[PDB]
Amino acid sequence: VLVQDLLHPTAASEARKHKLKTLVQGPRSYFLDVKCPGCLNITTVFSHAQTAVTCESCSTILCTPTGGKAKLSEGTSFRRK
Amino acid sequence: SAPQAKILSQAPTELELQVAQAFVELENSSPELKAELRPLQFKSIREIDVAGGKKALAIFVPVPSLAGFHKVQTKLTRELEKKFQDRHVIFLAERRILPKPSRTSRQVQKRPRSRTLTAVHDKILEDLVFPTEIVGKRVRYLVGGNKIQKVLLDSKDVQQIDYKLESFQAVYNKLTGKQIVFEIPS
Amino acid sequence: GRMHSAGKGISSSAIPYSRNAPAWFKLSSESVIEQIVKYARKGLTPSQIGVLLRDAHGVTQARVITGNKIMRILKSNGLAPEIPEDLYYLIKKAVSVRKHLERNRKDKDAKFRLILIESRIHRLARYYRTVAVLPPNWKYESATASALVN
Amino acid sequence: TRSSVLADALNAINNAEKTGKRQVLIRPSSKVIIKFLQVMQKHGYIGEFEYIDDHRSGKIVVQLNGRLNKCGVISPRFNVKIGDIEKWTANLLPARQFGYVILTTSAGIMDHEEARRKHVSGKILGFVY
Amino acid sequence: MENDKGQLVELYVPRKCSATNRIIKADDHASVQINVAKVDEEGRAIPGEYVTYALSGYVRSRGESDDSLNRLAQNDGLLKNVWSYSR
RNA sequence: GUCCGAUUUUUUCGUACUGGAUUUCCAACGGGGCCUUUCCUUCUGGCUAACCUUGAGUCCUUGUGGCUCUUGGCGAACCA
Ligand SMILES: [Mg+2]
Ligand SMILES: [Mg+2]
Ligand SMILES: [Zn+2]
Repeated sequence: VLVQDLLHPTAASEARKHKLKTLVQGPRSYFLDVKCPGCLNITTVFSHAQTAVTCESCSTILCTPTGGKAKLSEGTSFRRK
Repeated sequence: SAPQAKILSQAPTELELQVAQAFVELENSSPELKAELRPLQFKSIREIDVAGGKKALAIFVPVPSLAGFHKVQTKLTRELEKKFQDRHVIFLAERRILPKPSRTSRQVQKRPRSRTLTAVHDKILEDLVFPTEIVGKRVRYLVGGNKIQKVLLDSKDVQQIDYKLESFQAVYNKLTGKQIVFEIPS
Repeated sequence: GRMHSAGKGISSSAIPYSRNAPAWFKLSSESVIEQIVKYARKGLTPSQIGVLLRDAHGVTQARVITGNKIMRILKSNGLAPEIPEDLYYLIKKAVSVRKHLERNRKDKDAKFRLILIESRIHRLARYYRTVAVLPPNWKYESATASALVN
Repeated sequence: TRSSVLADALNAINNAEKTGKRQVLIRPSSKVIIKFLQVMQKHGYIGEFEYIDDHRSGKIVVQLNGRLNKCGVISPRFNVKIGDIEKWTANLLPARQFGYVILTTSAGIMDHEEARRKHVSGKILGFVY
Repeated sequence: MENDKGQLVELYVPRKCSATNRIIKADDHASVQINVAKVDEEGRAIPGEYVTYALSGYVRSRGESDDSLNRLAQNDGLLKNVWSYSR
């Protein structure tokens, strides 16, 4: 208060702000590489996917959509990038 | 018809030809270095003094070419620096700049945004570091009146320019007239 | 704030400081384009195209990774629609509301909402007329509206 | 909807001064702002200021050094003939001995002292004291 | 304030607060003047000699009179690790 | 340098007026030009290259039209 480093906010406070209200606005979302423990297909998704994403075939289901972060369907793997 | 005086446009000068045979050197490595290196010639080089006891090499590539030079930029810059001690190597695609149109200096047919002073100067900097993108800039208006543009380079693979960083500044300053300062994430 | 509501929401996207990137993509513009057109020929709108590409195909944006925004591509490929997607969905909407009015005739709120929606449609089409993407006359007609959404 | 941008800039500064702060945030960042900020720094009513590159229109962090009383905008940017600068300075400046009324002339943006010298005029941007 | 022949007119030149550079009014009776002791070779507080800040009424009333005062001490050395620019 | 009331009030002590070009002796300021990819756009004048062109001449580990001079066309660039 009164005198502070506006050009250099902390990190733990910059991560507390709203998506648009940081020093330069940036997305809080990511991407997951997701497969099921049966198949060998590296199907990459979005954190907040709005579509019931599947593997290229096998009529499987990777995620169900919601009001925010998508819901990875049951037993499935994921690395974040 | 020619392996040496061919791999470059317009005749002067010597340092170029010196570099040219450094290019044909790698060209003796058929499947890879001889592959995507014969299409890649360059226009001109300007030598510039740096802060230390060396100098940097501004190789002015054209523009449609700049794509391929980038694909070899990793390897080639390094091999160039092996065959050149006391020289930092940077590739700078020369871009055309058009004047801001005026009641005097008028030209019909608009004027693309890419032929813009501030837009080209903006690319010079992108190339003047090639790998590692930028995550932010600032510009400091010093309490006496002068800009100092702070560039914020990625943490990923900065190793390829961590040292050139001190030299990049003098390059930019020579070309434009504006002073740079670099920096890193925290 | 809102144009027709009295709402003051800020819920938007947030495009990253990254006109290039991503370092993990690896797929080349030329490829992703041929997937956009693949979907656009399967009858899909730019909005809901980049929704699939953002989701299942890990392509973050289209202006990056291809240098061109989605609709601009469709037009080049002659998969440009008749009237724009906004205008369209507005006109579709206004249609359905009116179709509700035609049986439920005491729905005074319905009538109110139509007056809002059709204000929007005209405001839009006005602009679209202004920048040559609709013919000088055009204008949204109610009686003929159901036709224009097929 | 935003209208002047050079209004909300000067106001934030003005506001931040009054409440004892020595730094402000200025969104968005118009060139007219900066040139104004330049004129406003040339006589040290503000200190260092730094542009922030959003991929958009900008932000600015200006450092404040007290001694600012009011940095104002005048809207609409009226037409000022040369012998009318005399009149605005009369009206909206504290004393004959200081303060500034920065303009927009074809010869760039500048304080009224300067325009007085180069013998130029145009619209009025605002004032500082 | 000068004059005709440079001679220093104007009755008196007022203090300026040390957190906002703002003039301390002759009736600003919430304006405060702190006097901190300089200490010679270990322990012993040097009498007569002070490190001195001045804090105006407005800063104090708004309760900024501690944080601001703290920055001031740490930056004339009198503090280590208490105030912290970036927050 | 001298008009002029010359001021705390002692003697060889200090309060509006004029002269000033160039010193590198600091400062401020203002007019006009250039260079840095930047006099563009129209037109006209100048100086002409290159360019095919007629005619006489050579060279070629190849008709290669390369080089020269020669006839009259056509005027990039450039300067104003
Ligand atoms: Mg709002
Ligand atoms: Mg309204
Ligand atoms: Zn699977």
